[PDB]
Formats: sequence, C-alpha cells, structure tokens
Amino acid sequence: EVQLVESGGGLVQPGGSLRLSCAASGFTFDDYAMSWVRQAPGKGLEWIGRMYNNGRTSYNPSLKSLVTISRDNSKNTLYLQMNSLRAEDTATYYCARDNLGYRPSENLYGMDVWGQGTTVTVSSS
Amino acid sequence: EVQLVESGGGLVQPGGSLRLSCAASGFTFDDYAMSWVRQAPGKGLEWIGRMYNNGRTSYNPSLKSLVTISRDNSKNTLYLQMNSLRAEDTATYYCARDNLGYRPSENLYGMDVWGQGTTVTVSSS
Amino acid sequence: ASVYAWNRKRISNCVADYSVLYNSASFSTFKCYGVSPTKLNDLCFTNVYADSFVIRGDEVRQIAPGQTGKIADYNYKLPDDFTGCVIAWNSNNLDSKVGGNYNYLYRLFRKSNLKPFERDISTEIYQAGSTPCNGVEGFNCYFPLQSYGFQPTYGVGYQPYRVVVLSFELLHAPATVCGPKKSTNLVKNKCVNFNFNGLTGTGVLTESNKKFLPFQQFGRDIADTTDAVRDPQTLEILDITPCSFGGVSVITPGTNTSNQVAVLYQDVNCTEVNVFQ
Amino acid sequence: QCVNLTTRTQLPPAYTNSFTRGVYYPDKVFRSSVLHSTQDLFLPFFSNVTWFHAIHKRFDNPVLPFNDGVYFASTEKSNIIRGWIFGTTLDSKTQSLLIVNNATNVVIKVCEFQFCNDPFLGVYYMESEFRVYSSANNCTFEYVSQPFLNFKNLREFVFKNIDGYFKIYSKHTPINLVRDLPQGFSALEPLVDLPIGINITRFQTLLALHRSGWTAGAAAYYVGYLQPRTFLLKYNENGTITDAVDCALDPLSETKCTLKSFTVEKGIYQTSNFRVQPTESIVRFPNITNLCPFGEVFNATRFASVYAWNRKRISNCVADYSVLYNSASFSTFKCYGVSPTKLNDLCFTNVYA
Amino acid sequence: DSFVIRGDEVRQIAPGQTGKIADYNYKLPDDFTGCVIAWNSNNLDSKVG
Ligand SMILES: *[C@@H]1O[C@H](CO)[C@@H](O[C@@H]2O[C@H](CO)[C@@H](O)[C@H](O)[C@H]2NC(C)=O)[C@H](O)[C@H]1NC(C)=O
Ligand SMILES: *[C@@H]1O[C@H](CO)[C@@H](O)[C@H](O)[C@H]1NC(C)=O
Ligand SMILES: *[C@@H]1O[C@H](CO)[C@@H](O)[C@H](O)[C@H]1NC(C)=O
Ligand SMILES: *[C@@H]1O[C@H](CO)[C@@H](O)[C@H](O)[C@H]1NC(C)=O
Ligand SMILES: *[C@@H]1O[C@H](CO)[C@@H](O)[C@H](O)[C@H]1NC(C)=O
Ligand SMILES: *[C@@H]1O[C@H](CO)[C@@H](O)[C@H](O)[C@H]1NC(C)=O
Ligand SMILES: *[C@@H]1O[C@H](CO)[C@@H](O)[C@H](O)[C@H]1NC(C)=O
Ligand SMILES: *[C@@H]1O[C@H](CO)[C@@H](O)[C@H](O)[C@H]1NC(C)=O
Ligand SMILES: *[C@@H]1O[C@H](CO)[C@@H](O)[C@H](O)[C@H]1NC(C)=O
Repeated sequence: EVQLVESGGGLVQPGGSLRLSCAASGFTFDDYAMSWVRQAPGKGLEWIGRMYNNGRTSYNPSLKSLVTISRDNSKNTLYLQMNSLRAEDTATYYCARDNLGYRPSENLYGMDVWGQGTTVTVSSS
Repeated sequence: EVQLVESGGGLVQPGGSLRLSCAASGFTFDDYAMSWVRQAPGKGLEWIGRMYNNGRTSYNPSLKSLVTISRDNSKNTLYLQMNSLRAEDTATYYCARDNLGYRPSENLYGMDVWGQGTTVTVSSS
Repeated sequence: ASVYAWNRKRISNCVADYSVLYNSASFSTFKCYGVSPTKLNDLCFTNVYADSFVIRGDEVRQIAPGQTGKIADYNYKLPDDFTGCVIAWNSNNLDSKVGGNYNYLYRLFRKSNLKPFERDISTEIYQAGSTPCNGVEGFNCYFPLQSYGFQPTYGVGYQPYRVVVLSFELLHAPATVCGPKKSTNLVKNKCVNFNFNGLTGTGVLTESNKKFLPFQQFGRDIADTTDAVRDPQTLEILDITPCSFGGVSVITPGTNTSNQVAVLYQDVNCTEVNVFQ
Repeated sequence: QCVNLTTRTQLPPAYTNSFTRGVYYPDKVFRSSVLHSTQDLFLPFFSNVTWFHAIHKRFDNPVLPFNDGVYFASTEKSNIIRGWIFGTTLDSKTQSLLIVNNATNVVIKVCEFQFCNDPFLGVYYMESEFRVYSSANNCTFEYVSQPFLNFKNLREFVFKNIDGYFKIYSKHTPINLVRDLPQGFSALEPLVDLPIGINITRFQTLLALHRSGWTAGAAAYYVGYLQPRTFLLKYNENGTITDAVDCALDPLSETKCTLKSFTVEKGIYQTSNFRVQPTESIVRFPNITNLCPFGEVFNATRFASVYAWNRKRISNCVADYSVLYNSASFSTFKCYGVSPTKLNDLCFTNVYA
Repeated sequence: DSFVIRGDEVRQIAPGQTGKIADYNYKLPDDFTGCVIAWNSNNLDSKVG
C-alpha cells in the first residue's frame, strides 16, 4: 500500500535549523516526482518545493533562501533541511507524490497521494 | 522429469483413519488440477476426488463422507486423510494430474501423468 | 470483475473528457476501432457502455474484433462491427499476491462459442469426454471456471492486466454523452458551418414545419444527407438548406479579339450575388 | 411462494390472421414522403398468429419458443397482462429476464430467478399477491421506468435480441372491436433498448388473477414470430409510416418491391428467379480395394525383440484405421500429432510399422 | 536522425503513430520514406544506480 509517513516536527528555536523526513513505503523515488507543501493555520496549502527522479530540485522563489530538499535512495526517503525558522514558518508540512502520469480528477493541487504531515512551531520556548 | 510418487499405504484396522501422501516432483500445484483415483482388485479405476489450484475440492458423491484432499504448497505435496476404512476400501490408490490442456487423443481417464500408486488393505490383522 | 462475469456500466448524461485518458501514459494498450482516438472529444455518443474485467498479460491480443482463443470464444466476444476503444494496463502491483491471487477466474471450457456481448455465469460441470457428467465431476468432468495464479514473480504476459472496453453508438439516436466542446449561439437564416452533436456540415438553418417523434434526432433526404435536425438545447426542428451553389459560365469572344468577359450565374437570382436577370 | 392452478379447462390454442400488423420503425431517423426498402427481422403479412385467451375457465400461460423475435399483441381491458419472462431454462441454472408492470412502476431485472411453474400476479376484490420467483441471487441489470400500459385497448410489442441488445418496440391503440385483431396498419415506435446480454430461447406471459379460488379477467393476446425479410415502407409528408409492402408475400407485392413503387402500370415485369433447392447429397467414390496388410502385422505368429525391432513399410494401399481404434483387443492406443478419428480423413506418406 | 528511447516505445517510431514520443518528441510524416532502425543498448546506456 502506497503510504507516506513524515517525521521530525516539534518545537524549534528562532534562527536554528531543523531536518524533516519523508520516509516512504510502497513505492520508490526512481520514477516519481515528490513535492513538499506547507499549511499555515490561517492560510491554504503553499507549495514549497519539488524533487525529481534525476536529482533536479525546484523551490518556491519566495522560500529558496532557507529550504533544501535531498534524497536518500538507499533508504528510499526524502529529506528537508530547513534553516532560519521564523514565526511564519510555523506550519504543518505535507510530503506528497506528483501524479504526472494520469489526472483522474481535475485536482487543483495535482497530487494523487498525500502524507499525514508533521507540525513545526517557532516561538520562545 | 515429471514424476508422481505416493506413500503411506499398508495395513489399517476397520473404523480407523489413514493419511496418504502424493509428494510431487517436477511440477507444482499452483497451476494444475490434481486427482485421486482408486482401483479395486475386481473392478476398474474409480475416481475419488479432485483438488483445484485455487483450493477448490470436489469428491465422489458416494465417497464424500470419508475422504479429505488437502495440499501443502510449501512442500508441493498432496494429502488424502481417509477415515473409517471398511472392507471395500481395500484399493491401490493412484494420484494423477488432470489434463486441462491439449489432449493428443481421446482419454478414458483424462490424465496426462500417473503415479505408481500405494496399496491399502483392510482386514483383521 | 472476472472475465467470465465481466462488469458492464452504463455511461450516460455526462460530459466525457477523453483527452485526459488518451494522453495518460498509464495505459499500455489503447486500441480504438471505428473511431479515431483524437476525434473522441469532437463527437457526441449515445449508449456508452464500459465493460471491465481482468485478464492475463498475453491475452490482451484477444480483446479485438475477429480474434480467437479461450477469452474471445468462451469469456468475452466482441462483434466484427465493433466501434469503441479497448484500454488495458498492467495491474501487477494491485492484483497479484505473494502466494497467488485466485479471485480472478476465466471460463476454460464451454460447449459453444459466445455471441458478441453475451455474458455466461453458468457453472455446470463440463463434459470433456464420452461419459456424461450428470452435474457431477468425475473422469473428464470439470468445473468450467479456472482461476489465474497471479504472483508478482511471474513474467510480463502471465501478469494481470485490467481491461476496460468502451462501446459507443455513432450518431443515430439522441445523444447523452458529449465531449467538452462549448456550445455557441444559434444563428438562423445565414450560410454557416454547423456542428450538431458531432454532426458537422455547412448550410442555412431555417425554422421547420416537420414534427419529429421523440426518438428522432435528425432527418435524411434521398441522398442520405441531413436535411432536418433537432437542436439539442431548445427542442425545435430546423431545415438545413445547402448554401447556394450556382454554375459560373464565362461568356467571352476570342482572346485574339478582346479580353472582356461576362459571367453567368446559372439559376441564381441577381440579388444574392451591368446586371441583367 | 408458488401455487399450482388446478381449475383450468383443457382447450387447444387458437390461430388467426396477422393482417398487416407488426411493422416497426427500423431506425431512429426521420424520413418524409419517401419509399424506403429495409431488410430486418419483421413479422410477415397475413401470417398465422397464435391466439391465447383469459376468460371464465381459460388461463393461458404456456411455454413458448422465442426464436428470432416475438410480436406480442394484446386485446386488453381492465389490466390483466402485466409482464414477460425471458430465458433459456427459466431456473437458477441460467440467467433470466423479468419485465413486470405492477400497481406502481415498471421493473426490468436480469437475475437468476428460481421461477415458479405458474408465475402470476393477483388482484383482490388492490394488488396483494405476487408469485413469480422464489429467489434471486446474482443480479446484473436493473431498470425502473414509467408505466408502459368488450376489449378497449390494443397493445403491440416487438421483442428482438441482437448482439446482447434487447429491443422493445411498442404501440398503444384505442380500439372498440370485440374479439379478434382489427384489420389495419399501425407502425410500432421504439420503446426501449436494454443491454441485457443473455441467451433467450423461451418466454412466458405474466397474467393477474382476480380473487373474491381464482377468477381470470377477460383478456386476449397473440404471439407471432419474426423472420428476416424486406419491407418497402412508405413515409408520408408527416414522417409517419402509413403503408408497407411485404417483398416476399405474393408476386404483386414483389413487383411493387422490385419497381420501388406502390402502383404498378399494366405490363410484364421480370421480378424474380425460380430456383430448385438441392435435396440430397450424393458422394460417389470408387471401390475400396487393395487393403493394407494390417492383418499380417497385428496377427503375426512371431514378433521381434525390442532390441531387434522389426520395421515394415506400409504403402500403396488403403488403410482402414476405424477397425483398429474401435477394436477392444488393444489395451494401449496413444496417438501423437493426429487424432484417431481423423486418421481415415487424411492421406499419409512414408507409413512405417 | 539518432536518439535513445524506451524499449516499448519503438512501436511509436512509425508514420501515423501517437504517444508521448510521436506527438511531443519526434513526429514522422504520413508520407515518410526511409528506414527506422533500432537496437537494444542496455549494456551501453544503463548504469547500476
Ligand atoms: C406446480 O406444478 C409443477 C409441475 O408438476 C411442480 O414442479 C415439480 O415439482 C416436483 C416437486 O419436487 C419436482 O419433483 C418436479 O421436478 C417439478 N417439475 C418440474 C418440471 O421441474 C411444482 O413444484 C408445483 N408447485 C408447487 C408449489 O408444488
Ligand atoms: C484513486 O484510488 C486511490 C486508492 O484506491 C486513492 O488513493 C486516490 O485518491 C484515487 N484517486 C482519485 C482521483 O480519486
Ligand atoms: C442458447 O440456448 C440454446 C438452447 O438453450 C442453445 O442451443 C444455444 O447454444 C445457446 N447459445 C449460446 C451462445 O450458448
Ligand atoms: C437545457 O437543455 C434541456 C434539454 O437538453 C432543455 O430542456 C433546457 O431548456 C435547456 N436549458 C437552457 C438554459 O438552454
Ligand atoms: C395455423 O396453424 C394451424 C396449426 O398450426 C393450422 O391448423 C391452421 O390451418 C393455420 N392457419 C392458416 C391460416 O394457415
Ligand atoms: C412493484 O414492484 C417494485 C419492485 O420490487 C416494488 O418496490 C413495489 O413495492 C411493487 N409495488 C406493488 C404495489 O406491489
Ligand atoms: C451466483 O450465486 C451463487 C449463490 O448465491 C454464488 O455462489 C455464485 O458465486 C454467484 N455467481 C456469480 C458470478 O456471482
Ligand atoms: C399531415 O399533417 C397535417 C397537419 O400538420 C395534416 O393536415 C395532414 O392531413 C397530415 N397528413 C397525413 C397523411 O396524415
Ligand atoms: C486378428 O484375429 C482376430 C480374431 O478374431 C480378428 O477378429 C481380427 O480381425 C484379426 N486382426 C486383423 C487386423 O485382421
């Protein structure tokens, strides 16, 4: 069964670095495009970035300065090394596969399987 | 070489139970139908039952009450747990593969490969 | 479903986008008969039916008109005049288990070949020999349905393929299924191109005195050209007169004499084109 | 629940004339002021149409063949005829079609019904009795639709089954004729096309009892059989089929079929051709002499050893393999690459024993 | 004209074909004259990763 599990959220100080995981099961990244999307408490889903199968990375151009998406194909997992987390970086971070091959429904977000997402908050303590 | 070997025959008391084997070599039961046939000393070959590849069992309706055909696909062997062996249950028991494929001529029994069969006798001692 | 018990679903009263299916790379087999796959969005269809089943990998060859085999003759027959599309794709990750998936069955034995689009779910014991079965298995007496052994380790061709067959009827009844082309305003009494439910043409649309029966959509003349049509939005009848055609004759003296010519428009009045009637 | 009806009166079914009934629209295309020739499964003109009664004590629910198609006519008052049963064996072994019109709606179901021997509906003097099937396990097609329906009403239906498609054509006619089919013409409009995809060779009419034992209300129906033939249909200025010509009924209408006109001028017209159908098949082949010496091979006194196996060429003779395969002397007879019953139909080269 | 495609997409290198390769990458005309030559290059164009 295709299932995406994220881990690594929690409290994090301002100006620090925090690494997130997208340990995937049921499929491999050798033939699929994978995306990271955030979700504010008061705003909608905001696309962060995308990792292609050949290693090609694209990011949100208002968020390029502080995100990094990498793979570990031996452990078939996706990594997100975020740095300098400020107050507006408090989000629930979903990891999802891109449905490039087929479009069964007219999906606004263009993804066929989602992750449960992990919640990250930035405050004093 | 496709070869069917049976074992487990011998003397057996009246009213008891006796388990027979059809340890097969050269083929597996995942795509073939397997049958059990008996042979009286004074009568012809009498069909006992059939095991299908999906686990479906059919039996001789005059013999359903006292036979049981099961598989062990890990050991690619067929089992025949017979109970309440009486005087007319003395037979030489052949285990054979059904021919659901191409038949080169008319077969009376419809078996492409036979077993050597094991002999079971029921008497006082 | 299994192929002997193939499911049929009615598709009606909806707008079908076939451009998202044909351009999808998921389908390994996409064979259309009697209609081009890129012309699907430009047509409107009546009596759309979707037949779905699961077959073996190398048996997708038999899902075509005029084929022979266990699947075509005993499980699912297509007519020779079939119009529609046969769509198939590998489902090894869905329909195969490590011990063997036995939920998909096919009819190995039957007494006679199936008719086109006929379903047989009867499970009587087949007689493959001389001795009659009398409904009981025995020598040469078998259950007619055998299951595929679907394992992931099997090679391509012994692997499960999910097959969906679409069937249409082309422009003979009022149509309920259309492609996503948007309708324009209705312009009458002018020479225009028209597209009524996939029926293309060129003519002048006029209000008609003919009264169509409710099962009738269009009307044909002697030459089987559509001379009357029902508008699918406002149920009114329109005559389609062909746009005016007149033979042109060039009256001239010799080119040694002069280059002046006159033109005659035959059977054409002068107000629909030195003017002389 | 099933009930045997044991108060029937024995009487043979009747026969009457079809006249010019049973014509339906062959397609959904409007045609006006035209003469159109079509070849389809039609009911022949002036044919022998079978007549069944419901009167009190007649209650006609027999087993009838379906053949290529069924024309069903109904001279009906007070709503006794309610539906039809289609199938092959009419039990749970095969899959059968149910069309009913009860007091509320019209239901079409394709299921494996275990049908009663006498399926019926009932009206108490309200509908409170329904005994058609005892079970329904595997259902593939369901379709609930609008109500289709001195004798006052005439119901014509045409049931056809081509390519898994059940075509039902219907026409409703106000009549005031007492006993028989009225003589006239009425083209049947198409009612419904059902994708049932089942084998149909037998069918049943469903009636309704009247209770106050049982009483049969006054009704009468007619069963005719469709044959593949050509009609010349006339479409008037309003698009209604007003007249028809059976092309194979009589030489006058065959002349009308050939000339593509309903009026024939005085003269001689070559319309058809008389041919004499073949009756028997006569196959004459010469004398079966020079038999192969299989008696010298199988019935030899001495046979060879297996290391020194004898080989004999069999050639230039006629070999009867039917006396070897049907002989009970041979315990083993295994043929490879050729069927034993196809041996006499083939000619062989380089035969060795 | 030389390129590298997938193994089962060699069917699409023909006149009148449809697919990702024919429609978006390499279209042949319906009046094409010439020869289409293809061969497996798994030992040359495949790496273990
Ligand atoms: C109504 O009559 C029919 C005809 O006799 C009955 O059908 C038979 O029922 C017996 C009872 O077991 C069977 O042995 C026969 O095989 C049946 N006949 C056929 C042709 O199948 C029917 O059972 C009667 N209805 C009721 C309720 O008893
Ligand atoms: C298709 O099915 C899968 C699982 O059955 C589901 O996760 C996915 O959301 C479905 N896609 C659509 C567009 O509904
Ligand atoms: C339909 O049924 C009849 C009789 O029940 C049988 O002879 C015929 O072969 C059947 N048709 C098919 C396609 O099985
Ligand atoms: C929409 O179409 C239906 C029938 O197709 C018609 O009855 C109705 O008037 C139409 N409505 C509009 C706004 O065109
Ligand atoms: C109709 O058929 C019956 C018997 O099948 C026969 O006796 C009768 O004469 C026929 N009627 C006509 C008009 O041929
Ligand atoms: C008519 O048949 C339908 C279908 O089973 C049922 O729902 C309905 O109650 C029936 N009506 C009467 C009056 O029997
Ligand atoms: C038909 O019904 C029987 C009993 O309900 C069931 O065992 C069988 O699997 C069914 N067949 C199909 C094709 O659904
Ligand atoms: C055709 O319809 C018109 C009315 O539209 C009527 O006057 C005329 O009598 C009809 N003709 C026939 C042959 O029914
Ligand atoms: C061999 O002898 C038996 C004895 O009756 C006879 O019936 C048979 O026809 C003989 N075989 C041949 C091939 O003639």
